[PDB]
Amino acid sequence: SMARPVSIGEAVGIVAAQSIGEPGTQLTMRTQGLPRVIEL
Amino acid sequence: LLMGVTKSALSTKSWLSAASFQNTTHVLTEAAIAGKKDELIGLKENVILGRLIPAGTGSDFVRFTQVVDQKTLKAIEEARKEA
Amino acid sequence: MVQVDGGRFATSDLNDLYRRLINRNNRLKKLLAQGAPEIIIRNEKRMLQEAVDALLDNGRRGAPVTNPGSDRPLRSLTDILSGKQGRFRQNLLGKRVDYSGRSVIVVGPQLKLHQCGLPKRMALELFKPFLLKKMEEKGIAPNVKAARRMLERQRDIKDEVWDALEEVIHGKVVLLNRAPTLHRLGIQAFQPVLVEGQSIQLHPLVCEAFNADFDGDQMAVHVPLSSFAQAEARIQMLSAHNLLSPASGEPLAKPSRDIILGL
Amino acid sequence: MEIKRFGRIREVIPLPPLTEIQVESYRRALQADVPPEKRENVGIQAAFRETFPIEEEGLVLDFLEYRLGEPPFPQDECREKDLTYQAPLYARLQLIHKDTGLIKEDEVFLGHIPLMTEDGSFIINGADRVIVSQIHRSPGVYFTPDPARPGRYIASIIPLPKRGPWIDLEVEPNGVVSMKVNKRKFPLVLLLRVLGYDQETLARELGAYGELVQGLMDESVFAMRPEEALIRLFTLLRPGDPPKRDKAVAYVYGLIADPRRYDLGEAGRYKAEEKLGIRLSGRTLARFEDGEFKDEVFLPTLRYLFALTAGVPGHEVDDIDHLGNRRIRTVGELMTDQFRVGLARLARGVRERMLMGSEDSLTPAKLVNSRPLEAAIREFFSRSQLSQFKDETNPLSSLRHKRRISALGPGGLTRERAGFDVRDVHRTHYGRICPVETPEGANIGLITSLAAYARVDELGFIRTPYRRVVGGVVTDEVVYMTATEEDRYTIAQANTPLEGNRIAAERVVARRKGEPVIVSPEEVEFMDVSPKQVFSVNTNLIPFLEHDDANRALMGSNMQTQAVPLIRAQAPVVMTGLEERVVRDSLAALYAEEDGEVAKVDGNRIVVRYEDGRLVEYPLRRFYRSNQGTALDQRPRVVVGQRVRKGDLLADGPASENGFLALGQNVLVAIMPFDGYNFEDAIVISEELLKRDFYTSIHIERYEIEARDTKLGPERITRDIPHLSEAALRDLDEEGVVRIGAEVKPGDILVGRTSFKGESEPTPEERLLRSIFGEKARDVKDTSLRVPPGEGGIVVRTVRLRRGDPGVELKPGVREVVRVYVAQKRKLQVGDKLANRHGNKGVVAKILPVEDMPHLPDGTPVDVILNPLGVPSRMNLGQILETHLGLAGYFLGQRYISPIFDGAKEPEIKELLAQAFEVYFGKRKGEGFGVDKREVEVLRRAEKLGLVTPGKTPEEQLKELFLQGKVVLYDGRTGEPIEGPIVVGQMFIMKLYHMVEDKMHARSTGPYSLITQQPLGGKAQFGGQRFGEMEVWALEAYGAAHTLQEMLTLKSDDIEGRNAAYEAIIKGEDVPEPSVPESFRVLVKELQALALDVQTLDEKDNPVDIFEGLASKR
Amino acid sequence: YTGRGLSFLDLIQEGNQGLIRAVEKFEYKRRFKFSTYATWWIRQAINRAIADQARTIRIPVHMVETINKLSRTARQLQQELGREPTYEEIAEAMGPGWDAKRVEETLKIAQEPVSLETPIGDEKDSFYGDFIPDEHLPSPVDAATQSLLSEELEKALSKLSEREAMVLKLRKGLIDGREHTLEEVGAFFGVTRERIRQIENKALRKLKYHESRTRKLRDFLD
Amino acid sequence: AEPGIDKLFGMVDSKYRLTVVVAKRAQQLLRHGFKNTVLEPEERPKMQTLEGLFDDPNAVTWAMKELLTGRLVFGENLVPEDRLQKEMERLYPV
Amino acid sequence: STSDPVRQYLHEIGQ
Amino acid sequence: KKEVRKVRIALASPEKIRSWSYGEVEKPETINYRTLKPERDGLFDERIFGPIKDYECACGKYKRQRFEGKVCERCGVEVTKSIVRRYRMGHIELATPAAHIWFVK
DNA sequence: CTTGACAAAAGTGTTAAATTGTGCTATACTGGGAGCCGTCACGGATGC
DNA sequence: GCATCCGTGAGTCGAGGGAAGCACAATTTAACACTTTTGTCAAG
Ligand SMILES: [Mg+2]
Ligand SMILES: [Mg+2]
Ligand SMILES: [Zn+2]
Repeated sequence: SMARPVSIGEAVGIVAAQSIGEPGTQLTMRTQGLPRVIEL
Repeated sequence: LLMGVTKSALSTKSWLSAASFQNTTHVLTEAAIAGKKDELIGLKENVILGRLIPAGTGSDFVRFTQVVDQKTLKAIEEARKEA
Repeated sequence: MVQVDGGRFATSDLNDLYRRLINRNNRLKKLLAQGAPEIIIRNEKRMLQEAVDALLDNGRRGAPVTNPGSDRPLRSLTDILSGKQGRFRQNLLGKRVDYSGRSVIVVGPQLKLHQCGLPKRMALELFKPFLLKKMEEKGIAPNVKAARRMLERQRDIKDEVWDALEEVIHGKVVLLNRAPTLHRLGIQAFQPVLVEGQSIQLHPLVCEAFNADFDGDQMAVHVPLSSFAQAEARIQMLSAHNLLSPASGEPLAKPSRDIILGL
Repeated sequence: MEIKRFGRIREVIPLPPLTEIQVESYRRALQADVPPEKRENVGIQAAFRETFPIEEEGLVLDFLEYRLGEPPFPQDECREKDLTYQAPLYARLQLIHKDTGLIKEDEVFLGHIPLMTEDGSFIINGADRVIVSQIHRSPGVYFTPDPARPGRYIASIIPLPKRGPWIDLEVEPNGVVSMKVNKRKFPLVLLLRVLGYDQETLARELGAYGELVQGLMDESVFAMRPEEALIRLFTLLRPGDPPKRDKAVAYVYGLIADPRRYDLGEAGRYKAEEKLGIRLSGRTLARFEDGEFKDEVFLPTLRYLFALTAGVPGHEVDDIDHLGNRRIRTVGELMTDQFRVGLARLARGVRERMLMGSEDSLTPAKLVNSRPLEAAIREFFSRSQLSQFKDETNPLSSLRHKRRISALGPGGLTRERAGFDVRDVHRTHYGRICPVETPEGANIGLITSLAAYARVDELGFIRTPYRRVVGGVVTDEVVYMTATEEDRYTIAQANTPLEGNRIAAERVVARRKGEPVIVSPEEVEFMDVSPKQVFSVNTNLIPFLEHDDANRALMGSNMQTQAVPLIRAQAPVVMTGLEERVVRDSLAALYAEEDGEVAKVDGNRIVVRYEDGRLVEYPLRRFYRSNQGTALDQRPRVVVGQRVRKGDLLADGPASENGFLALGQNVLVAIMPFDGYNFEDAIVISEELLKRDFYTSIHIERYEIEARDTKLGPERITRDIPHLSEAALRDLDEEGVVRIGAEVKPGDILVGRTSFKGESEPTPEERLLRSIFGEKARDVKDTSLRVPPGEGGIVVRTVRLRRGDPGVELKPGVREVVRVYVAQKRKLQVGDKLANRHGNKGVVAKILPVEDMPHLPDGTPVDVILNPLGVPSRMNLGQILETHLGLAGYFLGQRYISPIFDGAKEPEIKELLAQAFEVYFGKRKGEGFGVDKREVEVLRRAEKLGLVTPGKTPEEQLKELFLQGKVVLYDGRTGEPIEGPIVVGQMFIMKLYHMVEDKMHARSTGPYSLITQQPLGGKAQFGGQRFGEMEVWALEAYGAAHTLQEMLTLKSDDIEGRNAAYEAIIKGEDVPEPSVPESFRVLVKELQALALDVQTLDEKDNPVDIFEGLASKR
Repeated sequence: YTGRGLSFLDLIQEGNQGLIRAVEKFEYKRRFKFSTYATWWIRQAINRAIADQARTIRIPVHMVETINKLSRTARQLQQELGREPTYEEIAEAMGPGWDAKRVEETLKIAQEPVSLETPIGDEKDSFYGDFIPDEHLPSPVDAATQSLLSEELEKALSKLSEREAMVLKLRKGLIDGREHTLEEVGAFFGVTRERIRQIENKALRKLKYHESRTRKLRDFLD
Repeated sequence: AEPGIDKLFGMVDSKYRLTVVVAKRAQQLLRHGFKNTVLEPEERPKMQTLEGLFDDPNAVTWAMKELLTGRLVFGENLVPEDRLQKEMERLYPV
Repeated sequence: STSDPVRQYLHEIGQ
Repeated sequence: KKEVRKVRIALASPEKIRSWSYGEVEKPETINYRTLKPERDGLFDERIFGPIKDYECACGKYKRQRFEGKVCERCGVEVTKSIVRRYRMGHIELATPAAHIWFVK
């Protein structure tokens, strides 16, 4: 978000979860799409 | 050993964060029998107790920073080194 | 066991579960003193065991206990702490908060990236304690209690109140929130610009991050109170400071539909 | 303003009555008009004949007839007094003493049956309600494939809901057919034996299919006596009970052969006969006669299963979602089902009371306790899922509500347990359920609408009309046929060309079992009545529907239900043809019964002198408040002395203009971006709309207060409220209620009430204060009703109900109730939501002055500016075509009717535009004006864009642009032309019920919850905003530890922190450090109530008391 | 007796207690069969148990008998009038000593409390308890104004003499939390009862004079 | 964007330390009534009121402007917490 | 029936 | 005083459960149907869970904070803050032991 | 500041009236009653 | 391996939705005087 080395004390775990799940609604649902990610 | 996100989260060392996710009865029954102690490491445990999360401005790395101007800093140093 | 405004009494399901256990416990004591046969004692002991089960965890074993005249299961201690409506997810991990408002959002094209259009009447209620102090500082009201009365009636509010409010919010920021909050850019801090009307004005460039268009969307307004909360919002959460995406590192506030077309 | 009509399809039959799904079903159930001897065995008459007679097993209570009385109060009174519109029900029963042989007859009052108004709704406790029809699986016998094991089928016998258990017939791998009942599986031979079936009898029928019969020919029980087999079967079903022939027979007889417990239904029985090729004597699986069990449906069910498994050509599986396998339970059937439930409870009380207490001296009145029956009826009409608060924002809202079909409710699917299969558009939906109209979201496919031409038949199956085609010539004979019957024919399309009545097309587009096919005229057997029968009433109100994407046409039809009535409402310039029928069939307008003359016309009533000479006076509903607050009033449309023919309009209702549905205004629209105020669906409007009162609506709010008897004393509604100046009491009358016509703003008193203060000694500081000022404390306190924040208007009505008033059923302890009606005239403002019929919706984001809007060269400003960027993604091209036709009609002064899928085409629209240019540009030439310099500049750019032909004169190129719907538009701010021609036209836009006035809400402090002490939720409760888990994550990701901590403690439930934070702020200080929330304390005590020792420790593991020493025993 | 507030097994256990009593009191000399005599006690125990355990807010036995009789009387009038009787019909039916006011009071007394967990709406996410404010704990505005009043009064009493301020702070219970009578205050300062009433009246009068000159304390009086 | 935010972010190793420094300094300014400011009279933030230009009441604005000047010292374990408050009280009595 | 308390009681009194 | 750094959860013994309680609940009575006051020995007893209004006993003999931490002899209700009524627990003495369903099912 | 008489308020019995709690009824009676399928689909964990 | 039992399924809002009686002993409550305790008045 800043194009510079991460600062000590950042909640990278929450950022990782939010980044992965945010585009979840854009994944196909119809071994592919969101169901593929969930089993992975 | 490889386990999924659900099983990896439920087998965490903090019963507060595990009890608030899923299987509250199972998590609490095992925590009670073992007499588990929660050290309040993560974010959910502190949010539950209304404490300051150990991240961002609540992290120990930055949380104890002190700000002081020159005029007061000289007074403190002068008032101490003179003796 | 509280009395509602109308005089009716409302109580929780725990009192019913406690009463059943006490009624059965007392009856067993009477039967034991009477030297009842083992069949009668066994039935009461079995009932007492089930009464404790229902109190601790209703419906886990056998048919759930229901309130007479209805089919709704009684809420037990386990049901209180478990589920999406339990204490954890409903009251501990998330709460309802004061100094919060809501309204429909419209597009403000004249705003700067770090500004929002906050209605005057929303701002009056959100910043009420700050306003009462400022009114008392000036000559608007003699004391905070007199000032609070003035705001109670709409026709009693003078025109100097709005001038004082413009001073209260100076420099301060507010948090705009749109649900669902998929990522952290779903909450952003803006410097309110008091506007006439009832809808919040949103900058065009922050609509993609909020995922907010203007076909009926609504947003929540929150006021950080202390100096830390204001410093954190103005430094870390400010809209003009979060220009790249935390997920990919690419710009997240960038030209959009009508802007691209003109350029 | 003449109306020009488009289309070539000629509808041979008109739309059926749009509310007959409600009105007809309830009449059949009640049968309140047919004489008792002519009543048929349907509705509540069948319910009486099923439960009765009641036999003691020496007393028999018999049922002879029932009747319904006149309702105690009229509909208007019921709404005003919060009553239910109902008719008393009397049953004439006769008690017969078998021993002595005496009959005593008397009429017993059974209770009250809610009555249906003329429009098809109910008044339950003074509120209009609609019973939504439910769609479910039809009873009958169905044969589906086994998913686990290919080549194996399962036979299911489905009774009416809550009218018996499901029976499943399966062929086990071992070869023995198993019957599963109540989750218990067992061999059908045991049950089949009980029905008097021997070894050779089965072989005579089921032996000609293969080895399957071998598994149903076990001699281990064939030699067994049926009486022993019955006992054996009873043990299998419910094990443990003492086996007895009297007990075993009763359980078996009532399981599958008791008409009072098992009911296959009229639809189920009809489906079973049609499928199994049999004729059922009754509606039960087996019949018990001559002291033995007789089989009815089990044998044919097993014959079909074996034959289907064998592979006989004539037997096939069943599609459960097939609309011939799904039926509709209308209001009549739903009500009768609850009537039978309550009437069964009444039978139980009679049986248990006729065997105890003065057995010789008994009368039908003593035996019958109607409380169980009334409770069943009142529960259905109040606490049912299908009984819904009527939607009456406008006349179309309530019409749609009555035609909605719901798969949910008692006995239906669950919003979360329903999969894709139940939500799909089945091929049999064609002509019976609208494919577009549905709720987008979690209820998509679960709530739908009846098609325009569809009607539910007697058995509950939706039928649709088809024209009989014989020899290639289409006749006017219309046949209503269900989905199962529709599958046997080739059905052509309504748009097939005809030369008179003969099909002219050599190749005809048809359907064969839902599959499109190309056939010759001689192969066609039926034809569609019209394209309208495929869609609902809402979706038939969208012109140019064939050009709209279905996802957006779904929004367009749903939004029409949310449009508010306007004081200056207008019928659309482009209509489809259903506008007049919607208003007529909603019963909101008023029409002449027959030929006559108008004698008195007024704003309150109309008097008509009919030709027969009788005078009829029609009161007009004036400024009435609907369920949603919109004002519903009828305005007279006739003058004294005017002759009116039968059916002529007398008064327009809400949202109608001369009998046409008028849900909005006709505005001049420019489709172009505008300074970013069109951004992302926002809309720009002119201040000229407000000046002439366009989109101005009247809304009424009701405020209610009560005076109650209390232990401390009675609450009094009085004008003498303590410690109130004369400014606050200015508008109250001597009785303490605000005077009518008074303007009330937030904080103003509506009704003045005083309550006795609970005796509590004042705090020492307040006691010193009172002593200083020498003021004696009063015993009563102000508890009056004030206008809430963001509300107000003009007081138009006050209703005062007192204890003892006729029909006023107040609660115990309530002395009186005062209701105040406050009406406000709402003008369009920034944040209000506007929409058109083609799914385009947005919020007003800017109101410009007239001199800022783009204007035509003649000086006409546009009214609304729409962003073109909303069209390409949405693919709703109907709004563009409507705008083009509106532009042509704007200059020609006419309106148009283009039926959906049969209407105006671009070649026809462009000929109208060619005419409109002559009036639009021909006028200018006569006035002495040529072509503007600014228009010549735009024409030069247009020819570079390929929009106009090079080498033509300026006038010729202006006409070329006009035929495309484009004009040269000038900028109101600079005066220079927009560099390109703009699509300007006239569009019909509706003002929706969602207004920012009812949605803006803010809070600093207010009510808090009882247990958790957190702020309440909801604008009505003055509650706070929910900071859910996902919002907490965002602050955690931001690193805002202190912002997050405040919301968790100081602003939500830190009782000490929130008291200190507020006091710190009003003193000019910074808020203090927060403490433990009160929700964590609740959690610790709740965990302790579970016998769990939760302890908070410190760095050294020593206990830390978070309860401040208030819970430690010394 | 099912459906009257107690479950089937609860009724049986209450009936069993009546059966135990019947065994003790039964007399076989009379030659009456046991079920003839034991049925009285079994029904008596079951019926009493309902009157004592069927309601969250227990109502005495006599009041339950009145409530049941009142409900029976109304139902008979309801079946004969073809409509719900008014409190006047019911009062007249009950007999002497009954009026419409008493009938309404009895019906108000017989109202069961409503559960705080009753859902409202189709969604199972809203309950009665979510709409009931807590009106016991003071609100932040109430607590702040109480501290503001105390703070201003402390400054106002500062203008008073050292003893005069103390007398008012005692006579009004500003120190011990409870008022002290003239004699009780006098013992503290060793002065007579009549004298204290003089200084307190004089000290109170002075506070009135100051307030008129500033009007800094009239807002808190409402 | 806050003025000089790019320069402020470059004065600290962790962005969350800047919030702690600014938030703590703002409280010092509030507690002493802005009498301890290291800003010259011509540098004090001002707000436009109807009567005229007055000092900015927002202390977070004062703290951010002071940090840009470079006249403030921040870090960990600078001076004892108890001694710092005592010394500041003497210099700027409030 | 073990899961049914009433059936279990009725069985016991039937002995 | 000291800050909370850990939270421990453990089984509670019958002895510990009796140390938590301020008294045994012996009756199923909640509140009087006429005066609407809590019933003695019931689920809402003031002598167990605390006073309903601050510094005021049930008998109405103590009505001020002067007698803080006192127990009235006439009624037995402690004269303290009514917020203790959110934190003070009672207990039921079972005639026979009953298993905790969490550790069974 | 200190008495001396003064009427009202608060406090202490004393007793009759409401109110509430408990026991008793004798022909013979002896094992419930509601429900019941678009049963929800999947994956995990345990008992075999 | 199969068979069985358990827990899980987005957010914010919104209006709307709140069938026995009687006889008797015991206990609690309300009325009625009659007796100290408290606030006052006028004085000295
Ligand atoms: Mg939107
Ligand atoms: Mg919806
Ligand atoms: Zn006490």
